[PDB]
Order: sequence, then C-alpha cells, then structure tokens
Amino acid sequence: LMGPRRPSVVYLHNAECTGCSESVLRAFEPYIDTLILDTLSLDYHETIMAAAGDAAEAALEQAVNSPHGFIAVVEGGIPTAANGIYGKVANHTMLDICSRILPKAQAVIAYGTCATFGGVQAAKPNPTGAKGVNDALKHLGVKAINIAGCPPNPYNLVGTIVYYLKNKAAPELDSLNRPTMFFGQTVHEQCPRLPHFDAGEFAPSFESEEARKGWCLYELGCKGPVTMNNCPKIKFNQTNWPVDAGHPCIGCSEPDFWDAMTPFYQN
Amino acid sequence: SSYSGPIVVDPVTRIEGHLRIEVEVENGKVKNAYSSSTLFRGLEIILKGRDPRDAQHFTQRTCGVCTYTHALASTRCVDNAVGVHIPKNATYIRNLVLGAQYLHDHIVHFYHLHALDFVDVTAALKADPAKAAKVASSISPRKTTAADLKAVQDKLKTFVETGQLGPFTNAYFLGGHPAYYLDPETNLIATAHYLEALRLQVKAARAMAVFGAKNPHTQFTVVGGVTCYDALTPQRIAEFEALWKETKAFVDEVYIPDLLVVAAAYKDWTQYGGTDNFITFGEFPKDEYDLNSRFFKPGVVFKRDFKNIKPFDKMQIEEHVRHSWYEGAEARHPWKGQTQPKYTDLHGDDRYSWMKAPRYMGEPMETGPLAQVLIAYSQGHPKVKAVTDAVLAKLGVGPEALFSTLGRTAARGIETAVIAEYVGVMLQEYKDNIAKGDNVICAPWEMPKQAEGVGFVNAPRGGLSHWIRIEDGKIGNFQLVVPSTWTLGPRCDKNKLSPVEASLIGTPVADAKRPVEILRTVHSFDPCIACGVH
Ligand code: SF4
Ligand code: SF4
Ligand code: F3S
Ligand SMILES: [Mg+2]
Repeated sequence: LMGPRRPSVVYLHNAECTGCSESVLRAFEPYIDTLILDTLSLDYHETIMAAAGDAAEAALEQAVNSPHGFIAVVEGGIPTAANGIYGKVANHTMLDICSRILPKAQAVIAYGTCATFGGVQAAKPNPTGAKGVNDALKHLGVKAINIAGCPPNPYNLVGTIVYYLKNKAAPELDSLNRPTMFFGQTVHEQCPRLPHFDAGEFAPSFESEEARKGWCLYELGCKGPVTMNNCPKIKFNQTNWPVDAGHPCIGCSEPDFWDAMTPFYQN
Repeated sequence: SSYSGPIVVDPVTRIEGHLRIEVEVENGKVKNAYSSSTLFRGLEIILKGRDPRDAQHFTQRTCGVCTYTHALASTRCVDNAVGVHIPKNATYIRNLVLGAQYLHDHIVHFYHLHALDFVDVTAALKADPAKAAKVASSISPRKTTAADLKAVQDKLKTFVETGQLGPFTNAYFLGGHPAYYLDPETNLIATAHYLEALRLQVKAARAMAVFGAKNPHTQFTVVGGVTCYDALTPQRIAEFEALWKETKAFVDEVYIPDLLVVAAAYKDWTQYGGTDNFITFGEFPKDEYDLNSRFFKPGVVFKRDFKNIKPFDKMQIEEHVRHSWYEGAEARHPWKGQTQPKYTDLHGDDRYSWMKAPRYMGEPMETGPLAQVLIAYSQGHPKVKAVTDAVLAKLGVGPEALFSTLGRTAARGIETAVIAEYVGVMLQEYKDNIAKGDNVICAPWEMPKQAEGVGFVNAPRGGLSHWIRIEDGKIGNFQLVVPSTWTLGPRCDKNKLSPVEASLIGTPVADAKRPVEILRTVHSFDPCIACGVH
C-alpha cells in the first residue's frame, strides 16, 4: 500500500453516515483522482478500497506499522457506551481501534462534526455514548485537528493537509482546535443578506414575498450569527450554499449543534 | 480446492457502513449465510420529543451516500401529517433533485463500489491500447483512441511502479484470480472509465446543489414546499440542464456500454443470487397523496409471479426483532414501532444484527433497482420495457436472467438510463409551469397537536418510508424503515432468510481466502448499513 514517496493516509470510519467521505469525493482543483494518484497515498478507506475482510485488515496493519509514518483522517464519532459495543469493525470496538491506531499517527485530522464534537448520534439522549475523537481519547494524548461541518467543505480538508505537508505542522487553530484560516469568521458576517439583517428586514415565512426578495432568514431560525464556517465565501460544489438556496443555516460546524441550535426554525 | 467450512468477510468494503457477512460453505458452494450490521446510532431514539420540523435535518444524516433521500422522506412524512399539499413547483424541484441523486449514486456504485469485483486494474498494464481503443469505440458512439487509453496506462504504470498501491492494496485480483475473467484490454477500458467517473460524478452531484444548496446534505426543503426562489431563474435552470445533459451522456455512452461488456463476460452470473419477492413504492409524483400518480408505480410481487402484481398496503409492513439486537421478539408496524437496543453479541440468543427485519405480509422482500424495474416492466411502463428489452437482446439472454446478481446489476443500469431521460421530461414540465406564470414554491400549513403521517420515497436502493406519530405537537414516535433494512436485515421470527442471505445460497467460492463471489452478490444489492440501521 505504501513505502516511500507519497505521504500515507489511513482513513477510519466510526459512527458516521459516509457524508464526510462523499464530501472528499467532491474535491475540486485538485480533484480526488489527483489527490489519490499524485498528492497522497490512500492506504485504507473502507468505502472505496479493493480489499475486504482479512485482506483489508492486513492492509490497515501494513499502513499503520509502516516505518515511513502515516496521517490519520477520522470520520464519525466514537461510541463509548457499554464498553464500545455499539460500533465494531472486524469484531473490534471502534473505541479500541482508534485507541490503538491514532496514537501511532504522525498527525490526526478529525473530519466532520461527528468526529470533531460527537455529532448526530451524540445528540440527546446519546444512547450510544458517542464522543468526538479528542474527547474520547484525551487520556491517550490524541489532539486531532478538527475540521467541522456536517459535512465540512472539502476545501478545508485539502487545505489543511497541504499546509501540514508543506510546513510539517498544524496551521493556527481556534479554541475548538479548528483552523482559523477556514473557521475564523461567522457565516453571518460573510452573508449577502447582512444588509437586510441590519435593516430588520426579515422573511416572516418561506412562502412570503420577503423570502422571495431574499430578505434575512433570522426569524426563520438562521444560525449564521453563532456559526463559524466559510460557506458563503467558498460555497459548495462550486455553486451554492444554504442561505443562497433560501434556507437558514442550522449551525452544523458547531459543537452540540443538534441540541444547541434546535428548534432549527426558531431564534 | 473445494472448500468446506466458514468464511467471514468483516469489513465488507465498497459499501456504505459496517457490515459483516458470514457464510457456511460445503464443497465449494455457500449453504448458509448471515447478514450482520455492526454499527447502531439510534436516530429514532434521538428524535423523540423534538419539533417535527427538525426531523428532516436529523434523518438526512442517516446517510450521506443516499443524501437528500431521507430529508425528502421526512418532509413528505410531515407534509402528510399536517395535510399540506405542496405547490406544483415544489414537487418538480424535489423530483428533479431526486432524479439527479439517482444518477450520481448509481454511477458511483457501478464504478467505484462494484467494478473492482470484476475488473483487475493491474492487468490493464498488460493491455494493447490500440486494441482496447477499437473495442471501446465499437461499444459506444463516443470514439476513443489508442493515445487516450495509453495516457491512462501511463498514469497507472507510474502509480503501480511506486509500490504504493493505495486503494488497490491486497486486492483479490492481485497476482491473478480464477474468478476474474476480463482480458487486459477490457480491464483498461473499465479502468479508464473508473477514473473518468471520478470527475464526472463531481458534475452529477453539483446538479443537486444548483437547486438544493450543497451536496452532500441538501438544504432546500421545508414542510409545505421548498425554499429556493433562485431555482425559478433561467440561469439556475440552465446550469442544472447543462450538468444533467453531461451526466446523461456519460450514462448513455460510458456506463451502460461498460455494464453490458462486463455482463457479457460474466454471463455465468445469471445463475447466482436470485430472490423470490419484490416490493417498490413508486417515485416521481404528480400528486403527493397518490402513489399511483408516480412515474414508477408501487407494487408487490411474491414468488416471481409478475402476472399478479399486488397493490401495496402500507399496513402490512412489520419490523421483526427476534434475530436483532433489540428487546424481545415482537414485530411492530412502524406507527407502533419500538427501538429498544439490547446487545447479545454475535449469535447470542440467535441475534446477529443491529438491523430490524422488515416483512411484508410475513415475507422477506427485495427492494431497489431490480424490484423497480421488474414491477414497472410488468405494469407496462413503456420506457422501462424499451430499455430492458434492448439490454436483454444485446446480452442474448431471456428475461429469467434478470433474477440474479447479474440481472440486479443490469437493472441498476436500466433504471439509471430511464431516469436520466425522464429528468429531461420533468425539467421541461417545470419550465412550462413557470412560463404559465406559476412562481409559487411553498404553501402555508399548521401543526396539528395529534396526527399520524407517512412519507414514501423510492430511493436508489428501493422503498424508503418514514413514519411519524405527533403528540402534543411534538414527535411522539418517529420510525424509519429503509431499503437496506428490507434487503440486508436479518431473519424474522419465522426464521425466514432475508433477501441478501437467501441470495447467497449456492454461491460458488473458488478461493476461500479471496471470496470475490460473495462480494459480487452482496455488492449487487448496493448495501447501505447506516441506512439499514440508523
Ligand atoms: S459530520 Fe455529518 S455528514 Fe459527516 S459523518 Fe457525521 S452526520 Fe455524516
Ligand atoms: S440569512 Fe442568516 S447568515 Fe444571512 S444575514 Fe440573515 S441571520 Fe445572518
Ligand atoms: S448549516 Fe452548515 S454548511 Fe454552512 S451554512 Fe450553516 S455552517
Ligand atoms: Mg427503523
């Protein structure tokens, strides 16, 4: 799987929906083929790898124990209730897998709000005791760079990896361990509807003429004022983002957003 | 080398989510199977007590592969509960985004999830690109030259020579494998198109974001309609249309020809992985309250009796837990559903999965493309009949061939082709509606204190239903019954094997250390375990 040359990435899937992996497939300039053939060596990834079963497990072992070192990218929260049994791969708990692998990585990136902060399965009443990577593994000294969102902008993953490869260090991180170069501004301070907010020009309903005219979505629940992300600037898929589609921000790059930002249609 | 004994595949890769397949093999053929889903999240538990308007945002995170589908199902469910009839344009926009999702999902499935079960990428290095180009040009109206394919070979050679095989590390085909049949040239064509599809899928997904904000996890649906006033503009419509046209061209000129070339080479795969019973919910409505207004109609078939398609009765669905990691043994209709986790470890008390086992009139039902296609065919759907008949004729097989792993894989392509064309019809209808002066995209509604609702989506993997009981204006109960739950759930309290389990009986295994035949069948169902368990 890897030896010298391209840096090795081990990508792990815990309690996740695979939306974060799908977001990486949307990479643009560079595209995912460039990333996997030229930039990096993707040495374990359950969604796309050829090997299955015992051969997949052997691929993982080969990558993790390589003398060349690896970077870990982690998708999903870690279920910790009941000694980890709510999530297993190859009959090992996700908790055990990550506890064994992540301390061996040269660097760890927690990709998506589930891996960063616990995410959707950690919302009340959290039946599986899901935790974000740094919370679950604090005791082992794991300090993953957190790239939040549900899913994040893949621009933010690639940018973080490129930085790390060039500088051999993490970029500047905020108090939630997120890179300031992507997460330094609120969604709201970047939003094209900000002049309507300032004027108290709010859409009262989605069917309203005010909504049709593009008035501010705050009365309809927009969490842009309390959410750190680069959505209005970079957009998604090179073309759109929630408020430009007429829908409030739901706060998806913030910790505990499922409980903190709900009801989604109120402020 | 005719093996007897167990085989375990854990993880099953090139699916969404966390699946363990166990089989017993006798004299080289599978005689028994278990489908074990090994992650639980508990979204139904999490939803209790919340605002019904919030459900779609949580449930969309059931799955990012079949992104949008659960948002659509939850919004249809709450729409239904509150009795709102969304505007025509909201139906059009929601339908167009769903059509786009089908094209994205199926293209990625065939190339990026399924094809490495049949394509030896490393054998492409031995190929003669000139011969390969001649073959590629004979199967598609898109002409391909030797230099086109040599560029792919050169890139692959550099990659392989680095000794860092990445996602091909320990592939079942490395070194050769008796169950891998393609010649070098066909392997090169498929590998070239695998790589092409990595960039084409960017466009296919972008089509969803044009109206739907972003992919993954769209953000344009509300109870009562959609939010995207920009979707009415000629500029956004034109943007969508261009992405759709390019995606459709890839379906027609790249995917379907490759599907047919591979199927022809693997025609023995008509003999494995059949199933008995089929369920489908229909999709692409004209009327949100009438499933028979959908472009594909609902139906139920038992024991392959396509002359006697039964109506779909939503009250005949029950979800079993006897062989699942939940409390007790009592099957429940989803309006009376229960999600009470109780883990017993593998085969503890005869339980082996986090999926429930949905049964329709007590029977295990395959859902997904094969169900959609076969039921539509049998209802006289003219587009499905035209494409299916042309596929059969090209392969030189009769209709009985469809009841197989090969058949299921072909059906996925058929549905893709038919939906790709129908997106254009929906798009024209939408344009015509705007031109009549209808600019409405959302309708007002009121939350009842007590209600029941259900939403139905035929998603890329089949019949999806979301079920709500509203109590005091909050979520009293919310139950998801998801396509992969039907297909890949375990046995029920009558001990009936699920579709995937049944379909594996009879699978030949040439090399138990590299059991690609199991993967071929399992992957033909396009498993989504986050979906199946939630
Ligand atoms: S962060 Fe969101 S998109 Fe990513 S795995 Fe979690 S639920 Fe899915
Ligand atoms: S729509 Fe949301 S992010 Fe934009 S100005 Fe209003 S509150 Fe801020
Ligand atoms: S919902 Fe998430 S994707 Fe951006 S606009 Fe709000 S942080
Ligand atoms: Mg369910």
